[PDB]
Amino acid sequence: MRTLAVETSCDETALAIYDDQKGVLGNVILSQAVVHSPFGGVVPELSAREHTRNILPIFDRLLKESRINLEEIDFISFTLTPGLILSLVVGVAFAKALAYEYRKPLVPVHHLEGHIYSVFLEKKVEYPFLALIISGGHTDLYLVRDFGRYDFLGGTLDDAVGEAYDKVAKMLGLGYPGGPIIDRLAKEGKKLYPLPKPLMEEGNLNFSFSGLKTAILNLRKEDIAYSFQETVVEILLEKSLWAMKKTGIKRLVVVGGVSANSRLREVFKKASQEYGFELYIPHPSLSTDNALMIAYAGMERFKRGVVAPLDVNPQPNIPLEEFGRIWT
Amino acid sequence: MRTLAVETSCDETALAIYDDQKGVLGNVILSQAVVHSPFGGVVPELSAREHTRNILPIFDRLLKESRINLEEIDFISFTLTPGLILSLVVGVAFAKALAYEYRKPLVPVHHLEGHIYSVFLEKKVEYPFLALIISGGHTDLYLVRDFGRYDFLGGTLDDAVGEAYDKVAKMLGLGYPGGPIIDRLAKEGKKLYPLPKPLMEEGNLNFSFSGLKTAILNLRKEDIAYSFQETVVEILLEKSLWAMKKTGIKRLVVVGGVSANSRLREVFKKASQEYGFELYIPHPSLSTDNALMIAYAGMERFKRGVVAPLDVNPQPNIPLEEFGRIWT
Amino acid sequence: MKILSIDTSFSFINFSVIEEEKVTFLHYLKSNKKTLELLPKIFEELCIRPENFDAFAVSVGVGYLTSLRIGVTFVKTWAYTLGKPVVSYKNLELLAKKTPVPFPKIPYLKVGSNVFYQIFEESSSSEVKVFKGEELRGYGISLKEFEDIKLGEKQFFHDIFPFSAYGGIYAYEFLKENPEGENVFEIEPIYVKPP
Amino acid sequence: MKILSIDTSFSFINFSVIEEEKVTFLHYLKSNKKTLELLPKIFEELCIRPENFDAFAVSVGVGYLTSLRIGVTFVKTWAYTLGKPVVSYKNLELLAKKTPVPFPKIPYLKVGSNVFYQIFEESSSSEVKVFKGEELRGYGISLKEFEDIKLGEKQFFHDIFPFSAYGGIYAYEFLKENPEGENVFEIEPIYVKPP
Ligand SMILES: Nc1ncnc2c1ncn2[C@@H]1O[C@H](COP(=O)(O)OP(=O)(O)O)[C@@H](O)[C@H]1O
Ligand SMILES: Nc1ncnc2c1ncn2[C@@H]1O[C@H](COP(=O)(O)OP(=O)(O)O)[C@@H](O)[C@H]1O
Ligand SMILES: [Fe+3]
Ligand SMILES: [Fe+3]
Repeated sequence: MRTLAVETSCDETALAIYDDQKGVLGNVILSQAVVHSPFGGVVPELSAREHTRNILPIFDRLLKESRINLEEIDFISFTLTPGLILSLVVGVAFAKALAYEYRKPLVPVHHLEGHIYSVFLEKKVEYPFLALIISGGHTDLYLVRDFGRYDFLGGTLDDAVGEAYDKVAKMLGLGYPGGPIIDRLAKEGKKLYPLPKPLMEEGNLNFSFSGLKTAILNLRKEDIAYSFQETVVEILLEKSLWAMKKTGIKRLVVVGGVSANSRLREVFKKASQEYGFELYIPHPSLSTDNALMIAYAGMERFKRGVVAPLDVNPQPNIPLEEFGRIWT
Repeated sequence: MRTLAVETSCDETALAIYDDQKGVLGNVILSQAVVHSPFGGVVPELSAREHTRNILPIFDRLLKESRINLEEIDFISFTLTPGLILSLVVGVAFAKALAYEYRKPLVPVHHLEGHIYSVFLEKKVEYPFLALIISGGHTDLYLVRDFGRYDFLGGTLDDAVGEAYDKVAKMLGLGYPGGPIIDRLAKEGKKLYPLPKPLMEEGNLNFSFSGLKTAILNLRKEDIAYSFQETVVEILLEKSLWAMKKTGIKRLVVVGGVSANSRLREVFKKASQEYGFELYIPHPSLSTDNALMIAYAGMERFKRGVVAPLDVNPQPNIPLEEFGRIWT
Repeated sequence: MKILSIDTSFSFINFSVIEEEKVTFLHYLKSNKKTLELLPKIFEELCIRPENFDAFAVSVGVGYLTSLRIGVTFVKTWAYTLGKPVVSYKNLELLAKKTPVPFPKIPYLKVGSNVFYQIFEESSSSEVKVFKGEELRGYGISLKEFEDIKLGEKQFFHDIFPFSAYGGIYAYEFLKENPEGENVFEIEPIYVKPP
Repeated sequence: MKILSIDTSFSFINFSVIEEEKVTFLHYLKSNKKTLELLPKIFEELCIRPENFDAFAVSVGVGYLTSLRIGVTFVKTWAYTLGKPVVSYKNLELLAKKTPVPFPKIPYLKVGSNVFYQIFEESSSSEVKVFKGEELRGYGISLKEFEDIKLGEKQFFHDIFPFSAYGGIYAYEFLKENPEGENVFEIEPIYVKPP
């Protein structure tokens, strides 16, 4: 079985071809970090224009590298939601263009569903399992009981972790994508100046990070990165440990772009060794947005007999739990 | 069961409503004889314009007289062929207009098929039977084995009987519809000046009439009408007797506008009394073109499960035998 | 109000829906099929239902007479049975009024072997004439289909001029001051020549 | 040659087929549905298949940018994969060239809160500007949809002006002298304002 997958939910144009017997047949991505960097953020209209310019050159590269014919693709997988609606429609337009032209089914995927299944590309995870999703705009815990069956357990009450890195990096004047800059800079710190905890009670599975910017101002740049990162990663691990104890589930999937952080990976790996739970974190190239994870979740949905009609329409934010009920 | 029937094959605009339990519910006809009379014939383009002007007023009269609702009609019957193509399309357009508007089936009828079933309105004829069809442009003998199953036995090798009346009436300077004028004038004749027979051999079931115009010129106006009519009706009876002997069939249907002739009716009735065969001739109002006979044949075809598609197209001349094979 | 407007003058058959004084639907097909092959199947394919309309509009030409008779019969039948108003419209009139060239305006169309034309001034117009080569004063107006035919001192050819759209907009305007429409029994193709 | 021409500039989405240098098909629908709700379902309903065409044409506006991006992506994808030429076209240019009023010609269209206009002379034209109330010299040209908006000294409003038809005729002419068409990777909506 074989799918061409399309991801344009945010600021990466990503196409991939995945075969469930042969594995990856193609994988091309163009980031828009260069063009959004003068704004300290992602400008929606600008992102839409870049997707429109870049999607055809990327496709050309995918076809030449993979040497696959579209006639050999069984179905087209694509990110329907959530994301920047103006960018989403470019990818959906391209997918439906190909689907109608080649008479292939359409299979929608939720973007966070892609992140969950990003680890399945290397190893299948037994159900049920916990998923910690940590991206630029999400910091969520879900209990995954089956494909399409995601129970929301908690999420951020203010900033997601990725945004917190961005604000701390800007606040230190360093550049924007904040995560990788802090990850690298924190290796120098050594001295950890302690930081305050949120006001919610222990055992709550929700997250809070934006108050650290208050304590950062109220306070050795490499030690600043070090102390921020250490507090943040420790928050993530504690909430996950609480979630495993509350649920009884000793399988944890950690995904999203912040799952590429090298110190996060140290801490969760250490915890899996000391506590005896199973941990799945993807290769760093699958932590950040890619179409291969979309392709994998598309396979799962297609194999259950679910396809979309030709008039299927993207939306900015369908919640993951609702999406899985609707689409499987 | 109930049908609205539409007939516009030549120079009469005819609509009718027929119920197979209650009989005739409506019947309206407008003749174009007045407008075609200055031409000694039927002008096609002119006929098409008259149908277009007259079809809606006729329909209005049909609806007010009958007091039927179109919603109560089960299917629309209509003459598809043969005829003047420009006139045919007006009736077909009107039928398909109503059929699409009221979501009713369409049931095509061959015009000579209508003439055959014109006698069934008064009495059903057992199969098989012979049909002598005598109109303005046809003088045919058919062996009817079943509805839709018409074996061609013979027809005119030059003029049809109706045309022969028209040429003889004009040749005498009298007016055009020739038949009724000669029928009435011939009652005065008394003295029958004999006329020559065609050159074909006895027992042949084809017809010839145009050579009489040669002998008419080569020759007491009321005796002229009388002698022409007597020769013509005698030809028709002889060929029919030959057809019954050739086939073994002692049931004869005589239909078409010339079957309204009062002397024809005398002669065939006399022959049925003397020879002992069954004869069916319609009321004179059903001899000439009407939509009731179309309605009856439509009932027969609909009851066998045959309907036409929405794009059905009229044609100038599908032969009766071929038509019945195609459409039942 | 929602008007179904039909044009069967030429092989480029077309129909429009008019609402809020504007065209909200137009379907235009150049086809070698017979008019009765296309109607009413093409309506069923496009889910066009006569009971869904408040009013109807139809071209009376100039155009091919048998396809005009067919289209006019479809529309009269629907308008009469549904008790809805109907408005007729003239192709050559629309070509003159909607083309902003100076007067005199010479709209023309070809039907069979005849080039029919009509001469419009600001305040008056001629009868529909048959073109016989004469040198005409003024500005010819026609369709790209007839680009090879030159009338008048200069010519404008419309790349496309779907009569059912312009006719339907006109019908909408017409029904504002004359909401009863035109007499449905009297709607007929324009006949330039006799039979 | 047979060209599929598409226009997604406005809510009156439309597409045309061009053959023998003329429009043989046009479908025009004013709809409040989202562009991706209509495409490509509306093609399947009308049996329009990209492999049946020798070439493609698409509007780059001016128009609503997200629906332009969608339509341009559909067309670029088909043209690139089938190895067929594609030609872009500009709405304001077509409105000026096809409207026989005297120069200067001021075509204009409204997108959201902006009235975009462009000034054409016989031999030159301006950039696409944004209208701010100024008193303009010359003849405004627009659509009946925008009849309430007055630019220039006099105005002409087209009852209907389906850009995909005029754009497809233009594309046909274009491919006669430039049969390779335009670079498919470079086709993009016209952006008047920055992000
Ligand atoms: N090495 C790293 N350390 C910390 N955060 C990182 C690292 N690499 C990427 N990130 C964060 O991941 C986020 C992007 O994740 P991704 O899932 O691709 O984004 P989204 O799905 O939100 O568009 C960015 O906020 C970035 O700062
Ligand atoms: N009383 C009559 N005597 C002889 N012929 C008649 C008489 N009445 C009608 N006809 C003939 O019938 C013909 C019309 O028959 P009909 O079947 O209505 O015509 P068609 O089907 O050919 O249009 C005319 O030629 C007419 O002369
Ligand atoms: Fe992501
Ligand atoms: Fe008859």
